[PDB]
Amino acid sequence: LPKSVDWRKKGYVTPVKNQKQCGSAWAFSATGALEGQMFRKTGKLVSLSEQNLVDCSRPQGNQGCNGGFMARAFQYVKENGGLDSEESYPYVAVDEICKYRPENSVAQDTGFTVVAPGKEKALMKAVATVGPISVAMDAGHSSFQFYKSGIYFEPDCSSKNLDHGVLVVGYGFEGANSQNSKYWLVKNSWGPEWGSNGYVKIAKDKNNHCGIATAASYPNV
Amino acid sequence: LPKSVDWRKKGYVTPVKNQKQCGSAWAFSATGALEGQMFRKTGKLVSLSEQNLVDCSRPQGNQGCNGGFMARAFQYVKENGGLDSEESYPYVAVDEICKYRPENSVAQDTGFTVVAPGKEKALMKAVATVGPISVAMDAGHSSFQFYKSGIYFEPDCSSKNLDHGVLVVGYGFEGANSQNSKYWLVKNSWGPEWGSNGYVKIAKDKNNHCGIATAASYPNV
Amino acid sequence: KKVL
Ligand SMILES: [Cl-]
Ligand SMILES: [Cl-]
Ligand SMILES: [N]
Ligand SMILES: [N]
Repeated sequence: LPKSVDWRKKGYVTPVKNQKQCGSAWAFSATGALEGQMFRKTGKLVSLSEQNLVDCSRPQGNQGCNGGFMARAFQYVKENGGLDSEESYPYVAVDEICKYRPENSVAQDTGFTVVAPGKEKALMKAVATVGPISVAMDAGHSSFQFYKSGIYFEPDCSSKNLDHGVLVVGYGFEGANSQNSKYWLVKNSWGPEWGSNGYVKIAKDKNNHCGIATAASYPNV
Repeated sequence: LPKSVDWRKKGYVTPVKNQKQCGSAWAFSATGALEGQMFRKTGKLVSLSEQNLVDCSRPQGNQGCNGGFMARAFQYVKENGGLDSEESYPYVAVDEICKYRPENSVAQDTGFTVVAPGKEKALMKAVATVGPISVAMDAGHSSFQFYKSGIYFEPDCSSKNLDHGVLVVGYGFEGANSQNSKYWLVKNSWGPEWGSNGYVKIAKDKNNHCGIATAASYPNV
Repeated sequence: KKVL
């Protein structure tokens, strides 16, 4: 596999978004992975509607601003026959009544694929060959809230109890040795002012740090 | 007009590029705008060759790595009958021999349209209705060089003596009021590492800050 | 050669 991957350089990734005061990270992680798979299929990068996921996927087990799961979001898209563009179904960061319209749909999926749980090498392979991957992580520490740069490593991180969905858009290493100081390239949904212009480097091959490879998945388009 | 626009979210904008040590920002601003108009016309996003412009547009008045202007680049593409792709005519950041190849052309224009000078509302209309717009600005400040986030505002900026070409990909506002804290969404050509993932928010409707609406134009495809 |  490549020693580095950055899907942002290949046109797979929309700008950093902001979930604001709504526990909808699962919807941002899901649209980010669906955006990259629809781009790979059509060559068109189109922002997808997290609000459509927040308002409409309760039947699939999601709970809007109260949390949810990326895989239930991909299930909703498959079950619903489509997902609207963010332009047509804007984000307001609150739970609202479903307003989905098929005419405004710009994406579809037939289900989703799960990366082998807990296997960072399986995740590296999926990131190198598929595109951006949806993942869950333990973001429940102040060191993550106040992260600014560098490789994030939190001693108290859990690989099992996860509370935040993000998007792995690549991986790499700092320094001149490709096996030294490795990291996962992660897109967050807390706006461009958080972290490193909205992104964070999480330590890689350090025993599934913060659970990055515990529950990884991507939509099948 | 819409309260906000962001053409990156509709597939019109290529990943951020880097001019390196060559005075070719005018060429990146021109390829940016033509990338957007070619996408509006055909549905296909194809990265365009800044090097083709640097090496071949001296007759039209450009000076390669020593400076140039976007309108002269669009004039070159019209007179030349085409422009090659980034892939086929790669960027090397030095003045080289013109190697334009018609068989590799992926874009054309019949000329260009100018935005009324100094009129930020005219520019708002162009961005909303056309796509990304080439603009010149005063980037001659350390506050710009080390810009990282927020709405950029520089007291020493000029609206008349401009020294850098960039691309307005949208506009927006901070907060709930769409009429305050307004900004222009600007794509730079100093690499994704510069600014906010290669982008900068410039103060909008604040007396044509930094000249963003002084010399704006877009190609006619 | 003005804009660089
Ligand atoms: Cl999930
Ligand atoms: Cl110009
Ligand atoms: N989250
Ligand atoms: N420039």
